[PDB]
Amino acid sequence: MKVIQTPRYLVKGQGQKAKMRCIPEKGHPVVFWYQQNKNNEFKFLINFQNQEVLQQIDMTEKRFSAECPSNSPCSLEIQSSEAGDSALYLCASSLNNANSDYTFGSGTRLLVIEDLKNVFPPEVAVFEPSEAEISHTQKATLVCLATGFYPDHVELSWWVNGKEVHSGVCTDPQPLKEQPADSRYALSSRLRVSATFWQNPRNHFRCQVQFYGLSDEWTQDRAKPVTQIVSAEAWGRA
Amino acid sequence: EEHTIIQAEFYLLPDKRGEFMFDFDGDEIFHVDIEKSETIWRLEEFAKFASFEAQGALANIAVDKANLDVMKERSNNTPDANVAPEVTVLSRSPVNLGEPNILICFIDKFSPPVVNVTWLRNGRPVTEGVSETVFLPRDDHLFRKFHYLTFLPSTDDFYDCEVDHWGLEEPLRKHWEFE
Amino acid sequence: SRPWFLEYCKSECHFYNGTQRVRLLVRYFYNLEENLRFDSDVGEFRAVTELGRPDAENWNSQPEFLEQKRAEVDTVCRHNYEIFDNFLVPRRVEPTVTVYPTLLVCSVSDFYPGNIEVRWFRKEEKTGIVSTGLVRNGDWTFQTLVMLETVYTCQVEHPSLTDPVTV
Amino acid sequence: ADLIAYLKQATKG
Amino acid sequence: QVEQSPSALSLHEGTGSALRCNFTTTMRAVQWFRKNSRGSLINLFYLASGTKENGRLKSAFDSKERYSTLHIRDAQLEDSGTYFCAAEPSSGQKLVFGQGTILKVYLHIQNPDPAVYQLRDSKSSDKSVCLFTDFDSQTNVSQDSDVYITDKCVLDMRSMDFKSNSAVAWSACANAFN
Ligand SMILES: *[C@@H]1O[C@H](CO)[C@@H](O)[C@H](O)[C@H]1NC(C)=O
Ligand SMILES: *[C@H]1O[C@H](CO)[C@@H](O)[C@H](O)[C@H]1NC(C)=O
Repeated sequence: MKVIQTPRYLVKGQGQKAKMRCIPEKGHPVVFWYQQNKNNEFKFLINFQNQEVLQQIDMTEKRFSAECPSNSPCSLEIQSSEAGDSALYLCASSLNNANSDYTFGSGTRLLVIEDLKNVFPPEVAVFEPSEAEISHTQKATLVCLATGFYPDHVELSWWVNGKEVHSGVCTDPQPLKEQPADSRYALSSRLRVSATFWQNPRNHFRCQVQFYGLSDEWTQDRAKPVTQIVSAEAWGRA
Repeated sequence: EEHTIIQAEFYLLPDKRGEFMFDFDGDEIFHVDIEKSETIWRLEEFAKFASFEAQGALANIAVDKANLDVMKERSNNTPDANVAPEVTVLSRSPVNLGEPNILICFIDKFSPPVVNVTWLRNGRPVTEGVSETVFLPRDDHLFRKFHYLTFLPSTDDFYDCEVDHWGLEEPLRKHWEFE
Repeated sequence: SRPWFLEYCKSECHFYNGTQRVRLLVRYFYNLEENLRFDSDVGEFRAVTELGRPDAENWNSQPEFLEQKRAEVDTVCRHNYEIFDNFLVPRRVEPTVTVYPTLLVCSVSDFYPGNIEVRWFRKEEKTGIVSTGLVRNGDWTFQTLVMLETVYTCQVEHPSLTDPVTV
Repeated sequence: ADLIAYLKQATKG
Repeated sequence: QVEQSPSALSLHEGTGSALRCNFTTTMRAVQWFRKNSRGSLINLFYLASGTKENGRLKSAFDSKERYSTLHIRDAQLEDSGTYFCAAEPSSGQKLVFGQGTILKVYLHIQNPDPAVYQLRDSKSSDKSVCLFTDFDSQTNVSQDSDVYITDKCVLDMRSMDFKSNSAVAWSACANAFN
């Protein structure tokens, strides 16, 4: 296999426990947990060979709880989240404790906020190719917009005729703030196809945005802004 | 300049005891107190010239523990005979009445690396001015160990070094007088 | 008697001429028996007994492990020598010499390193000499008793002495 | 007081 | 500690450069990773000595001289991302990372055709965004009030051996990109 970390994103209010899951490579007994901040500074947190801890820092001992239960995914749980716990949690596996050849996973992007209250899913819209572009270039460019979501924990993908696509696609490097003065976020993505392909009514376009939110307890009038998929559709007109 | 540095480590069952030490030309440089998790230098003056993160030793140990279980299952848990030590007692310097000296109990060529040692003055155990070393490695598979007794040479006192091991039928005692 | 189970490992760094020629020897022991070796001159793991064969199989099939192993001659063996060469290698403790009759006895004690020469002069005497041999004290000092059968000078030479010591 | 290097024990099994 | 140089790099397609990591002590080995847009650390290299070639990248490592190098040749869009070196001092069980190098591969726009189109929402003719597209790499894009303007980003229409840049603004399309 390969190192698999979940959830890819996570959000918690101060005081809440924040658990993170990790599955090592197949036949990899050694597991590491590192912490990376936004300044790209890494910090060793704990180390495992199978179920037994090889080493850990003083912080992890007090504030963290970590296990690698047999036939079970290694886990790392913060017992009481703080704003300073916000960082990327990298898990890495190894075949041999002697070895220094580590394989890192995707990681879990944890964010700690005062209260979940500001957690809003994205609103997603798809905008159809302009007649001007079609005639001038014979190419059709769709634009997707995800707006008013928080935190900026989203995964955007394009789906065409029942299949994810990467060719002709490009997505903004990072979601921007709708108001720089915290804030709610927005993100756009482009999918470009030949004018003909767009003009074919047998072709179906969908912009699919995965949102990472709550699971959990919700005490507010509106619907629970849970981890969900918000999507938008467009059709091939001729 | 022909020298040898030895990183010697092990884990022992069913005693559940481990060790991590370094050795230079036959003498211990340091070892790690696993329980207190710290580097213990053989001579205090060594600390000024080097350092060693004790954490690494505890890590290795844990892996030694794991490997031991592997080795046990691989050999069907097939036990093995014990090897009894050869005990020898001698002063550190020429002995003069009234002049502070040191008795050395030398336990050698034995395994497993687990023994109880007792200093005896006139048949009575001694808990004052007694030192010991961890289990030191030899060229071979067997172990070595030193125990030290601080004393004041008199014609009235006699000493014994009692060593208990699983290879022996009964605790072995080596005698020493000023005579 | 009582069963016991020992996982015992020695990671040996050998130096023939300081850092001139360095050799790494990793030796694995189970109970009373050495079962596996890694000799940097061979660059590979080699079982010594049946028991070490599975390990040899496994580790030798790990390219990056063998790779990191071969490097440890430098990462670990060389790295440490430069450190110890500062205090351990150049260590010198002058011997204390004493002559007394029990059979005359030359007592050479409290010295380091081990190499030493103890000679009896009556002209030198190559007869009626027996010694306990070199004795390690366990505390970075050696001692030895060289005895001359008589019915007299004792000379000592040692790396800690520019000029020999006499009686 | 430089830091002494050591071999990390290898995993069996 | 690990001094990794440089901090950032911009490479036009098919050009080359070198990264470097300097160490303050003896490392057991070195490793190079690339964090892609996703943030997933693609493993690039492991080596305890000497050199290794893997495609358009080659890495070297000298534990005695306390340095490691990563060379890139014939740069491609796929090479973009932040590169990190990582190494274990031979005195520890823990890894140490460099500050990283942000690499960015500039695409070559053969036939530049800048233009700003307007797109209607597929669900309602009420909403609309502005698409600035087909400009060349030279060009840049700035950010007023409720008016949003994403950074730029290039897409690759492989089936036509065609590539283009684009940016999006939303809040008239004539004034949006001044
Ligand atoms: C031993 O090492 C020294 C110093 O590097 C060197 O000058 C000498 O030639 C070497 N001796 C031998 C036996 O090669
Ligand atoms: C050493 O002494 C301890 C405690 O007195 C005892 O439990 C152990 O069995 C002894 N080991 C032997 C018998 O050599």
